[PDB]
Amino acid sequence: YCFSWPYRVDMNRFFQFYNEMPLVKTIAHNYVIPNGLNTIVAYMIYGGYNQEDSVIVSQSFIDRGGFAGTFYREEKVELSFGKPDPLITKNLKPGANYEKLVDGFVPVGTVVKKGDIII
Amino acid sequence: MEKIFQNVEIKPFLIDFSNLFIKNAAKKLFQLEEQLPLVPVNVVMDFKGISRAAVHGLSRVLQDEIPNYMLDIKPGGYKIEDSTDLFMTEQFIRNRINFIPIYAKNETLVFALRSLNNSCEVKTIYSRDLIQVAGPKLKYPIFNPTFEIGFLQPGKSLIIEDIYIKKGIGRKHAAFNLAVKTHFSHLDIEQYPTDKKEYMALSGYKQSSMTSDPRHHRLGLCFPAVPLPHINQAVRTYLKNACRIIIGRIQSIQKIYENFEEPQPELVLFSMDEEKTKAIITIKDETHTIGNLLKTYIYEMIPDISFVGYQCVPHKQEMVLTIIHKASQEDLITLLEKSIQNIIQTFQILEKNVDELIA
Amino acid sequence: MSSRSGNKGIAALALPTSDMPFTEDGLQPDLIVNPHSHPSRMTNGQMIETTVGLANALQGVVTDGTAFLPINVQLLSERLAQEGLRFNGCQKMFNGQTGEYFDAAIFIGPTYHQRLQKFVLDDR
Amino acid sequence: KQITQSVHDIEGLKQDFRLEVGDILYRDVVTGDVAFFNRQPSLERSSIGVHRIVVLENPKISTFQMNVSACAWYNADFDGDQMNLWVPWSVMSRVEAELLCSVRNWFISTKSSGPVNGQVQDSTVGSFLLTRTNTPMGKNVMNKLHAMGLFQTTQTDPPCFANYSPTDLLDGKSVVSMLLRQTPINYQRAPTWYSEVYAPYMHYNKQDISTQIRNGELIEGVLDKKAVGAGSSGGIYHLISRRYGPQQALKMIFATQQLALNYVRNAGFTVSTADMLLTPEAHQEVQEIINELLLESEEINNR
Amino acid sequence: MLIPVVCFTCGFPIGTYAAIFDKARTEYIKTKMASLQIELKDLITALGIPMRVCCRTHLITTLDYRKYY
Ligand SMILES: [Mg+2]
Ligand SMILES: [Zn+2]
Repeated sequence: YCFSWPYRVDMNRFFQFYNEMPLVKTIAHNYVIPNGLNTIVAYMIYGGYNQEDSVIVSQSFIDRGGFAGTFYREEKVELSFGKPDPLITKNLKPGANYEKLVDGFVPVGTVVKKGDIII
Repeated sequence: MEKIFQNVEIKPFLIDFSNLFIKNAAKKLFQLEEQLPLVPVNVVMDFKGISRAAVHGLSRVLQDEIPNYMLDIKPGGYKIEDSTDLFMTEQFIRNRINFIPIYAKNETLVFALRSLNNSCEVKTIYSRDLIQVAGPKLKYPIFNPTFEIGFLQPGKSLIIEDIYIKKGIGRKHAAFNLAVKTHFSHLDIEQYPTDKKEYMALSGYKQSSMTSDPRHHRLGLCFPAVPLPHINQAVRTYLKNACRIIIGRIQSIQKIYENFEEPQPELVLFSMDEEKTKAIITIKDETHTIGNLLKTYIYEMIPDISFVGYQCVPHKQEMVLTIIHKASQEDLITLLEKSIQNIIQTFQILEKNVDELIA
Repeated sequence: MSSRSGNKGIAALALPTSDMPFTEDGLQPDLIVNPHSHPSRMTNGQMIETTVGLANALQGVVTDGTAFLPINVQLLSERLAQEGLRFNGCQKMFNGQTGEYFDAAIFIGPTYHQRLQKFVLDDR
Repeated sequence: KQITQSVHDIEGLKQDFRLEVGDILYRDVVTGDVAFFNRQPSLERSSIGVHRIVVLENPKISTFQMNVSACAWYNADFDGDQMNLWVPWSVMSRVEAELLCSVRNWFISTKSSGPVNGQVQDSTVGSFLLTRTNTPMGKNVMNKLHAMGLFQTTQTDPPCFANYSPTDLLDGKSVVSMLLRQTPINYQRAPTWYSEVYAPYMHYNKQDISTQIRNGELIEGVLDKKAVGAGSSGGIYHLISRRYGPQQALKMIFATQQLALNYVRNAGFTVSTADMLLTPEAHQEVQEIINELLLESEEINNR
Repeated sequence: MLIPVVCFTCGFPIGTYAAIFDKARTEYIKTKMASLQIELKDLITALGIPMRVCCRTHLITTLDYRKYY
């Protein structure tokens, strides 16, 4: 979506690792980068799982990186940064983890979940 | 006596250096003047006097139900430093490394990736840059050195320190997929010339698949990375391992059968009304391989069966096999045991023929 | 997922490699698209694209399929025949779950597909 | 806990294992629970229906999954449609959901008094392929193994094949009758397959152009949109509903759908680019027809 | 961003020959001369990649990020 994706901080932007030129290309692809893949598709009835505009996908094709990519979300808050002390107690968020915090922020590379506290 | 597994053709996929461009490119990139240490090998096997269920079960096992190894990165193994390249994320590189086909005897090998681009342009990381620091030193490489793991922008680094060998089956993750399909045909069914306009819409076989019972099959499977000097040994080991995996799963089902006098969650027996006994066997995480084999051999052993059938619903992740027969519970269990013994004998004969043929 | 002809589709089945149908040459699909998705919406460009890309892959070329360029589907099918395939792009195909061949030859080939950025985890 | 009149999270129960009689436990949704299934805009009476919950224990699946034949209630397709689902938690709302708002009550349309559900797409064309008299391979027969294999996924009690040898051949009409015998109905109508526009061309098989069912025995004709299609008044599923109840019709739609789908699992069905291609002789015939229309337009201009 | 390690469809390891193929294709195009309309049928055969529709599709069509960025 943007060749400067890692420098940028983006919201709801999906970067797909693998892209292919279409085997049957058009004049448009001389000016816009082709996104998508030349999937092998069988036009067939297979168990009734692709009815009414459904598709059966190869699980291996998914595992191999087909249409895989990274989705990014931005968290921006404005003001002090720091893990709350136990003295606050009463005002602390109910059931929030409040752990995994270093210097007021979650460290880079940490897997956060619904209950975790970030920033 | 007859050999179920007949002649086999084992032909590796080799680079043609008679092509000037290929030879020049390999020399300029990897200094490669000869074949790679590991090559894909296409194995075309002929089977005679064997059901399609057994041959296709062998194919399915060798595809994605056989235990296999792949290189994975341990948690925390992707070192995030200030100089790490911003495009070679852990997800992209982990996917690249996972699908490098390896031929590993030893599971206790750990590799490291320590690449730093100090030059002024983009540097491509190759599989040769995976240096091994663990276990016994590799007399023969387990993967080829020509894979492009990634590329680094100038001044960027990429450190991956814990690249170990993981075990699994390909139907859980495709990185464990072993064999790709290159051919499947039945040699005892005639075929039309399908270039004709009248036959191009048909499969080609002169018998409907709803009535045909082929016994002579050609199965062609390609294995992606076997050592070049040890092709036949690797192919033999693959085939024997597939046969023994099938035998082991069938023997688990045999244990459930033999324990029928004690109630089991996975086996239910009824006597319905008319001397008919209904046997329902439910095995979690069992696939179409065993279900199809069981149905085929129960049917071959009880031709006058009231009903035999299995369902592997994609959800519920289980195989449910229903047998209805005009016999008592003990007699039905005896017939089912004898059919399972027939399956086991078939695959033991297959293993013996594998040893006899490829050698 | 969508093709370049605008035929949207929701992915609802992930089959393993051994569960997918395969041709006599071992070619198996990445996507299985219902033929009933064609006739009403008349997305014949997708059919023609698959026909052309079958021969493109075997010739090792990428061809211009821009709109309003001259088109002869008969000659594209003859090109398929010249590449060693059938006049139609249909091949003998086997059911992956049972190993039984379909009585009908199945039209299978490369069609460029795109992932629309509507994600089920975002929607649910 | 009604003695404290207080709600306690399940993690914080120190010794509260005394789940005493009279207190309310909030448990997870299990398979067999009823849930309200709603697609918007809610225009029909069947836009909200109650379905039995089947919990998909695969953690990678996050979609609401439904039979394709249940889409007719909601005017839904699978091109990105979203539907709301809520599970009744109160006893009164659950009793109501099961007895009143179950989708078996919306099988017959309030608007038109006809059936809403039936076979669609693959099951419509798969019922025709199953029940047609002849295939390109010859007679439309299957052996005992494949006849048994058609009933694997019907989730009904399978029929008896003990009177059939392994080499005995069964027609598609014979295996259909094995299923329709459970809800025997009488049907006699021409199929959608037979039409007068197609008749001057094509060889219509006499056994195919008159669908007749007597006490659930399909003896001739094909099953297609006229008989098994969704919204087909007077079709077999409308008849099953009239004699045995709309729940039986829903079970018969699913069972005949499995037979049709399991048949195409061997028959195979595809569409090709060559399916839409006229022969060079027929292309000239079409060109000559259009030249007639252009000349007729040209003469009007000369007038 | 690169030619995949294996074929997306069947899992044959086309990434073994991805780099050699890219370099050799650049050279063979430079001798011949659209550029995309030059036949790579024989070039791919020499690498050992079989006549598979899927493997040759993903080999000749995958976009290289280093070529665009
Ligand atoms: Mg829709
Ligand atoms: Zn491939």
